[PDB]
Amino acid sequence: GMKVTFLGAAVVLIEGKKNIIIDPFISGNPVCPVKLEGLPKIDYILVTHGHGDHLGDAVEIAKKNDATVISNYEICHYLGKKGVKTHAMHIGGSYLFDFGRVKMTPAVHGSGILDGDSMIYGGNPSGFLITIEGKKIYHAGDTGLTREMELLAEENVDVAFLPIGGNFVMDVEDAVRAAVMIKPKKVVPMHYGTWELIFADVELFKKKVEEKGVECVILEPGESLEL
Amino acid sequence: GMKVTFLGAAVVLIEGKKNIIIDPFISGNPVCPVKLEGLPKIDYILVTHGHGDHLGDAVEIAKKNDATVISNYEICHYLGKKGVKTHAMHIGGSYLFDFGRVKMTPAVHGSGILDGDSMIYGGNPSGFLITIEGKKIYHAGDTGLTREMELLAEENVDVAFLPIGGNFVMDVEDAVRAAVMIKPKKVVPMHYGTWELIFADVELFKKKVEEKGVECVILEPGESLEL
Amino acid sequence: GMKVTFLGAAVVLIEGKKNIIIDPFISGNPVCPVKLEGLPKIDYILVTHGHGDHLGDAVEIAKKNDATVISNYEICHYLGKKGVKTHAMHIGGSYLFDFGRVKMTPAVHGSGILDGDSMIYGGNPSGFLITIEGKKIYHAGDTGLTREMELLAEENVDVAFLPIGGNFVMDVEDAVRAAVMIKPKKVVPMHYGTWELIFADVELFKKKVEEKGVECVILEPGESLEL
Ligand code: NI
Ligand code: NI
Ligand code: NI
Repeated sequence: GMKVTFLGAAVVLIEGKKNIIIDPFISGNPVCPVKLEGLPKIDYILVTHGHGDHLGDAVEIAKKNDATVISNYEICHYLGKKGVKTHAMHIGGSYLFDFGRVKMTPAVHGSGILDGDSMIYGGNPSGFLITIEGKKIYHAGDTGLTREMELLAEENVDVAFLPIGGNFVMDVEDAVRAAVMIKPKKVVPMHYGTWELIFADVELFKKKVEEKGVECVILEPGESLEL
Repeated sequence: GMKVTFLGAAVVLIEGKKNIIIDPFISGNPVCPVKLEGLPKIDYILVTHGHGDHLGDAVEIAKKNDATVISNYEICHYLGKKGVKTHAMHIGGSYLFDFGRVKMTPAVHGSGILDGDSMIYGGNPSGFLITIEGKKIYHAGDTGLTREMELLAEENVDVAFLPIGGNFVMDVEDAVRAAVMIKPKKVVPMHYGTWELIFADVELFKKKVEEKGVECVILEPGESLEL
Repeated sequence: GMKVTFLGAAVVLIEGKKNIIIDPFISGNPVCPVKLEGLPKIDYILVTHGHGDHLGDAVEIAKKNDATVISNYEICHYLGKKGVKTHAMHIGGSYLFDFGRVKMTPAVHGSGILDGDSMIYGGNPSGFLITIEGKKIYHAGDTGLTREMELLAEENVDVAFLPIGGNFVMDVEDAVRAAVMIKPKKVVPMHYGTWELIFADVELFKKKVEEKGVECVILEPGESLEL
């Protein structure tokens, strides 16, 4: 019975046999309810793409916990030069870890790593399909709407984390279209405005996505759900 | 009223409440009939990807007109260090501007920025779906045929600008397939071979696309249409 | 007549009226049974993406043979500064060469070029659809499962080279799904171990993909087929 906690932006913590965290943007994230010290022991870190507000505090968390970062080849190379342990993958690749299976999914987004004022190439953006104890979590990462999401329909995803922020990522309308393509058991909106207050827009997502027959669990940063 | 002018390569000028230009490759472009001075006042510049013949004169046009560049995060970061004002987006993201709505669409291509003799990462390539006064223009940018184009069918696009040059982008055969996926009211071919040695190709496209029930409006560089 | 030889990793040699090699990872490749000296005269070199185990010995082979490298714009720019002849293309673009037609196909993968310990942007990853004397060969490059593969069904591919290694690329299950999307007459697994074992993966692929009516030819590094 694992515990899945949303911590603002696109940060998702998964506590089970091991502890996994996705896109750990904690320090400098005004919507995140915890500090780095408030996180438990971290075994694995999943990074969807290179942008600063997803790559986040991965280096500091990896070193302090002796955790392995799971990401694409280019991101793992960049992190390797910082003395971070990594398990490289790429888009559409899967691997069976001790805790369960992780698969990188396609996404439509940039993956530039900002280092100083230089833009370093961090591969292509992704999502993650994670299979733990027969339960499937889909974290879309930063992405626009893409027909590749229809590949996840046969997976029967238990929970789908989709961005609804707009501008940099799907808005409410497209996120509803993604939710219908994927058809998960539940959908959690995230990255809703990249803002502290979104109540109007996130409720509009819940209303519209449930009209299409997909249950929406709104999790405020800090809140959890069980699987 | 709204005037849309094709200026060769992938250059598209849209004149209405505000003036916006897409992929402004003007100086250096031997098929572009106007110089930089022949352009009106520009409010916004849209860049689909980092390649020189699309990024073009964005820096100079922006500085002279105090215009804002709309492109992906990585391209806007590059332009920001040149002292250019930007509004960053990414693939599948939309935003409502004063003149209308802009949405970045997926493309299958590259997006390298050539700065001197170094290849800087300019994110992933895109197109643009612009909504102005209930009228929709689709500019595909440089792209190959992709199933993501089928997402635009429900938009009921009025004018679609598709490249047909081949080698770097779609050819005539594939561009006809894209038109049928998108089902726009009108389709304008662009980015065709330079030096005007390809009037046989554009006519073949017009013939082939209209056999599939899509009106084709051929525009020589300098010509326009209304919306 | 045509002799198509698989040389381990994703190395494919095509011998006809001209000699073409794809992703020439020879010298550092432990599974490749030949050395550079063991190759015949090479006329063209095709590179799917920038990763070292595919870009391989392209520079050295091109200079010795005075061969031309066909790849995306960013990869050809990188090779152009090494004094290598190139024909740049991009995703979805095709060109008719003397030996036949080459077309770049979409892929879901990174294309980072490692130069020293610096990651250079090498465009987006691709595959190649090659038409020689009315026969079609699809080399998927490194890629996950993508809905773009459905576009190749109408091509009626004679031989498809798909990766089945997992982790960095599609595993056996996903590779079967790709074969059903593409519907080639024959399919050849590659990039599997590439270590001799696991061999049971390759046998499982053969069994499963032939249940879907697609002939599977298992080529050991060194083995060939006529086309
Ligand atoms: Ni992002
Ligand atoms: Ni281009
Ligand atoms: Ni690779």
